[PDB]
Amino acid sequence: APRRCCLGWDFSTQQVKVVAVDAELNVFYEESVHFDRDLPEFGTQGGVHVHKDGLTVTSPVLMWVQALDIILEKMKASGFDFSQVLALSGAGQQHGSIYWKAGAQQALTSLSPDLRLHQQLQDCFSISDCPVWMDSSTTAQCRQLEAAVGGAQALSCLTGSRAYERFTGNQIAKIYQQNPEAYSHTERISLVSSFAASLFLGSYSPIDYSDGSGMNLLQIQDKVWSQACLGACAPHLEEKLSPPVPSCSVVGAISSYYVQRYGFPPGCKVVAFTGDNPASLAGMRLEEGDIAVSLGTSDTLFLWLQEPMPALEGHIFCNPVDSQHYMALLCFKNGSLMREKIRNESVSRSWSDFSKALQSTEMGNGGNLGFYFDVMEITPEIIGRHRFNTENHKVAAFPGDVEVRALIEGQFMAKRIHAEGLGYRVMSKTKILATGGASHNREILQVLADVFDAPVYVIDTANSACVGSAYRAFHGLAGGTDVPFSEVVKLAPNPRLAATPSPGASQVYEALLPQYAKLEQRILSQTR
Ligand SMILES: O=C(CO)[C@@H](O)[C@H](O)CO
Repeated sequence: APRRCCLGWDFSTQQVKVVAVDAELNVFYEESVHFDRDLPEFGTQGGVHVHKDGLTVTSPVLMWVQALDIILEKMKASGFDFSQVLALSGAGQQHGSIYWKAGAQQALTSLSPDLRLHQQLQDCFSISDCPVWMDSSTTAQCRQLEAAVGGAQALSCLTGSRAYERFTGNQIAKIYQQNPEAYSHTERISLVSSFAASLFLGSYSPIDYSDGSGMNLLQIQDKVWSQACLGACAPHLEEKLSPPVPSCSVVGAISSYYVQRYGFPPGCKVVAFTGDNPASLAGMRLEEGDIAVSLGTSDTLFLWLQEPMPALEGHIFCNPVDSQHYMALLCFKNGSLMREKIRNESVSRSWSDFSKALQSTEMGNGGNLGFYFDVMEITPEIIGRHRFNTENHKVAAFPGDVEVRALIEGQFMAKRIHAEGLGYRVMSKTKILATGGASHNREILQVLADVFDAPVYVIDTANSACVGSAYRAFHGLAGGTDVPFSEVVKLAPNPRLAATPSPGASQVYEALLPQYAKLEQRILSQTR
């Protein structure tokens, strides 16, 4: 059998990564270009420039273009067989934007295979330093956007999110306000995802519905740009964005540039690029009723949503593997640092003793409940440690083992309560995917399984955006919108079952979840 494959790209904050996935849906090749290490002339740290104000965070667009030259030439030098690539897709670090100068599409459509991309596109950008997801300098544009469309809730119902500083519309509004000459000289605005797709097409790619939802611009229901949001951000913005498309769209064939320079087959299809979190959702193969918990410095919840309920917290996006439905992200600032601090304070400085504390305590923790927010939390907006005993009295401390369970049960009950607030419901078919450092702890995943009353599976997500992108490319080849994504990726490696809810978990948490939710509201009302 000749080995056919799809490429899955990731234009990330710190690097450009690629995976090659074969027709049996196995990864057989991976490569990357690290920005600080491989393009040090740009002077980035973590792939970005943090500006003097401590809020403006950007990346040079030509660094991303040049990184693509380096990685393609690094693949060629390793003997990678580009003639086997049937299709490609990719992921882009979300929210980041690219501003193409007037006349740049002529340079894209007239690329010569004798030259590199960086050389040929060096004068194509009206903005050299692109805002990225880490930028937090647009608070005034956020408040202006919300006020213009009738408020924070009105903006979320419409776009799936209230105004967030990193969301593209607020960044576009600042560039227009502070550099109106460069904005007037911009013919096209892309996301990192659609910018990367444009490079492979040798023409402008549209923005997909899923990454297009991370801008405070797209009407997530109607799948059209909100005229009110467009007008409140910057003038003539719709023509600079172009109509958005379903994520499972063949946006074109690969440019002849890649055919002639690297030996891609002329029939290689470019499937629309999407955001890195939507691509990881595809990579993890979430379906209706499923949830993914990414445990790390920040804890991230990925939800499948048939019918969303946009809120002042979280982000609802159009679903990348099912354009009729949605997905959501909920981010928790107090993640792995709290779990480490509580371990070090309450048990021996090891994860084994943390697990023994969970093994030596009952489900429900005897009615002892805890909230652990040493840094200001996002979901919800609370700071401090708040402990309550079985009589709902506020207490100064717990015994060490009770503390460990109060943290872990509390953190997972909060994820369930906040997911449910966005319209998520546990179903009979529900599978929980857990990833990150803490997913290596069986006792922690047992609490997660017990709290949701659903089985927990463990998966490696180091390349989930790359892998999800290659799956999405295969879905485009296997029939696209005519076939379900889930049927295409049935052949992919299955995740390992790590825990199933204990008998009686349902009875314990059905009574305790509403009490935890009421205590959260009590702490919140004491803040205002
Ligand atoms: O801003 C977000 C999500 O809203 C980050 O996860 C970036 O997508 C990472 O590149």
